[PDB]
Amino acid sequence: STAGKVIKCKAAVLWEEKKPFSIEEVEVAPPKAHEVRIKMVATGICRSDDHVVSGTLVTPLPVIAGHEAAGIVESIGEGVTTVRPGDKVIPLWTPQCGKCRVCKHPEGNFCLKNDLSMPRGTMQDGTSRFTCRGKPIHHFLGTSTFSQYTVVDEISVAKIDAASPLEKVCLIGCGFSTGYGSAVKVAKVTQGSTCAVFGLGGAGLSVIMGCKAAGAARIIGVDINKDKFAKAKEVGATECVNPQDYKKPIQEVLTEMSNGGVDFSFEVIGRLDTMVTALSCCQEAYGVSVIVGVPPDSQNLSMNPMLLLSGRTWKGAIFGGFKSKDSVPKLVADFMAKKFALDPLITHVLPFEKINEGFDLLRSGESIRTILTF
Amino acid sequence: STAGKVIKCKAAVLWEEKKPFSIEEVEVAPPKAHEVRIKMVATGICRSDDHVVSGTLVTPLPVIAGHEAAGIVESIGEGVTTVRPGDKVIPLWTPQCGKCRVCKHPEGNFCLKNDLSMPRGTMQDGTSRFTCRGKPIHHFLGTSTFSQYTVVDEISVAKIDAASPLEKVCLIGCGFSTGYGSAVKVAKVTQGSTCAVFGLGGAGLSVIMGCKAAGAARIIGVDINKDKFAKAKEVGATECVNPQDYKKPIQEVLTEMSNGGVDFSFEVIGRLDTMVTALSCCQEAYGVSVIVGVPPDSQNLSMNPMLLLSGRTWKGAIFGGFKSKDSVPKLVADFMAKKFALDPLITHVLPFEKINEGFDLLRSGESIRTILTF
Ligand SMILES: NC(=O)c1ccc[n+]([C@@H]2O[C@H](COP(=O)([O-])OP(=O)(O)OC[C@H]3O[C@@H](n4cnc5c(N)ncnc54)[C@H](O)[C@@H]3O)[C@@H](O)[C@H]2O)c1
Ligand SMILES: NC(=O)c1ccc[n+]([C@@H]2O[C@H](COP(=O)([O-])OP(=O)(O)OC[C@H]3O[C@@H](n4cnc5c(N)ncnc54)[C@H](O)[C@@H]3O)[C@@H](O)[C@H]2O)c1
Ligand SMILES: [Zn+2]
Ligand SMILES: [Zn+2]
Ligand SMILES: [Zn+2]
Ligand SMILES: [Zn+2]
Repeated sequence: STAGKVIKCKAAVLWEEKKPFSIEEVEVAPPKAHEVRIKMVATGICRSDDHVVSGTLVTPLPVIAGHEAAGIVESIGEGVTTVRPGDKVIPLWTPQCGKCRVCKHPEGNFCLKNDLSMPRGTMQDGTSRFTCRGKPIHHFLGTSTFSQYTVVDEISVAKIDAASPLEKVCLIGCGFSTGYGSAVKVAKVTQGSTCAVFGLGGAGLSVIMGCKAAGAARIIGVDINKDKFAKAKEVGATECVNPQDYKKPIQEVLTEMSNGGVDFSFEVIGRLDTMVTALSCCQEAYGVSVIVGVPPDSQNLSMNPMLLLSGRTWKGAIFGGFKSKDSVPKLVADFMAKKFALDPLITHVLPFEKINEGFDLLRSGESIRTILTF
Repeated sequence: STAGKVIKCKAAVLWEEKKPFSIEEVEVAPPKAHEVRIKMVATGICRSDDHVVSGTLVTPLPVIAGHEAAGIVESIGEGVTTVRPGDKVIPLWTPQCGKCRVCKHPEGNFCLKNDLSMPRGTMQDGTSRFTCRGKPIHHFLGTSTFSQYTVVDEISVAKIDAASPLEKVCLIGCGFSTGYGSAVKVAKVTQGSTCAVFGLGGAGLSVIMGCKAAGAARIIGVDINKDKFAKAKEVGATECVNPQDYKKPIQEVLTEMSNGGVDFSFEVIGRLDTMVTALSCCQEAYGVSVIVGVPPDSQNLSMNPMLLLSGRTWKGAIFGGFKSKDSVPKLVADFMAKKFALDPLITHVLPFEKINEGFDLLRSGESIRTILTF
């Protein structure tokens, strides 16, 4: 039995930025009260994990990254009431403590117990459960899924369907739910509308999936990598444009295509310039632009306030506006019910050990989602 | 009489930027097809009229500014069906052609026939109806109310209650409807919410009126001129704070005051810094910030997109989001039904002749609204 004892296993540790992960042994302390130790089954490679490697998303190093995954509860600590050993679960990188101001608000989902705004790289109690080479290692967004085992606080774990295919539903841990929720929940795309989606990767395809579900008459995919267009069309994009093909700025191009601006635009890249462009391309009087992309650490964008004064609405969101713990199981349920598909997002599958190759696949632009199996 | 003939009358002409208005005689051509010549009865001095003088709001000079007003139709042109001579009317600086995508949109109001985005300073047909000393003078937002008589396009005029007190209802032409709608229509202030209003002048006090009407439990007024606090509280503010009384940034103070950020914030000054501050002080996960102020010409603001990514909604709005020709008559009716008050905004009432004195009362910080009677 491992319940109550330290577990040695392998994890992909990031020691320095812009360096390959180090698959080596780590010691995982047993779960304290209201914490859960999960045996990871599958984890997806989201761009945000690479953001950590690149310094785009700053969080304390050395760290065990990963935040989009699914596994099986190994053991629970004292007082845990929502999961039991043997349960299939999805780690919530955006917690749902249910007690804070945001959690009790009918709309807000960015729990104040989150570790995304001011990254500490610890458990809710300010400590770590990871030791490598005798050195304490940092957690990432309280999940740290790039490990055969991880310990998370109770508020950062959701029990899902016992019959859920973990190699697929892991995407509901981030990529899918983010893009999908951004369209249907945050921007609230309407029937007959024209949408523009900047960035046709895992999250952007999910946004297209969200707009299609919402009944958008037009969904224009925007990406500088034309190789991304086929997949986009496949999931709902009615047309795709590459900014590099035009002699004029894309927001102008898009404004002409939509005869005056789109109803809903989405920034799913993570650049300051595309954020402004996405805003500029939605109709000046009633257009809505939603930021999904993670910006470079601490950098400020420059924009003219008249873009807003005319009537535009600009907002951003975390995890697609989904109250994590309530939503994740409902989303897995719907997937089981064939309400939406995850297959189109999965382009590569690799064993955990091949984690480094997976990030090269992302970086080459060859992939959308590579799922890592433990 | 005057009908179908050229009328000679007094108007306040701004020949150059940063100059007092020149009260002289001008010639008002008769209305053309679908135009209306209106005899002005009362016009409110709005801060935007001063923006023109200061160059903050660029529009072709020389010109007859003025947009917040009420008058009586003197004669209508061939094809006018909405108003008739003797009708009490209110000119609309944001028209409602009723045929463009925006007017047809359930939530759009910034009509595509507007002259604010790219000021021409002409009638819808590209020409002027004003002549002064043999020289053609520009129109302002298609209204030009600083004249005893003016000619506006039918789409820029609304018929109002015949028993309307024109010297009060003229505020419905701008300041009041703007602030009121911003709060109840655009921001959509919820019952029991905490609001923060930056700028306590005529538009700001109206934002407060709307917030209170919307049920806001807490309404914090913010202004660097403490003299503005008495009236703000009179109209609804629960507390007022002067930024310069604090050693630390006001968004900090407001965040501490609202225990994490306010629900709704409003920028009603016209500064890039207070626009970012306003957004920053509303709760990060579900706060809504509305820009009401007109920023200085051609300047960009700088902000960190994380403010939005966390969940904040940032909007802006022209004329309080009200479809002009539809709402103005409705608002007047409600005023007549004692649904809201206009007297709190009226601090000075001067003759048209004293136009410059009123601008001086505004500039000095002494007035909220000065109504000029012709
Ligand atoms: N808010 C959240 O909760 C949240 C969640 C998931 C992902 N994200 C962020 O969204 C972004 C994308 O995630 P992904 O996994 O879908 O990424 P990805 O790398 O798979 O996709 C980014 C895409 O944008 C394209 N692109 C790059 N520069 C472009 C440009 N200048 N113009 C047009 N297209 C351009 C790339 O070719 C690529 O197809 C990342 O920044 C990620 O951190 C945010
Ligand atoms: N969007 C629209 O349709 C619309 C309509 C009407 C007015 N406006 C704009 O709203 C703004 C305000 O108009 P108003 O008529 O109420 O004018 P106003 O000048 O009477 O009110 C401005 C107030 O803000 C205060 N202020 C200035 N700097 C400040 C600072 N740094 N911090 C805090 N407070 C400060 C002033 O003391 C004053 O009370 C202007 O830019 C005006 O052009 C926009
Ligand atoms: Zn992610
Ligand atoms: Zn919470
Ligand atoms: Zn119109
Ligand atoms: Zn005004």
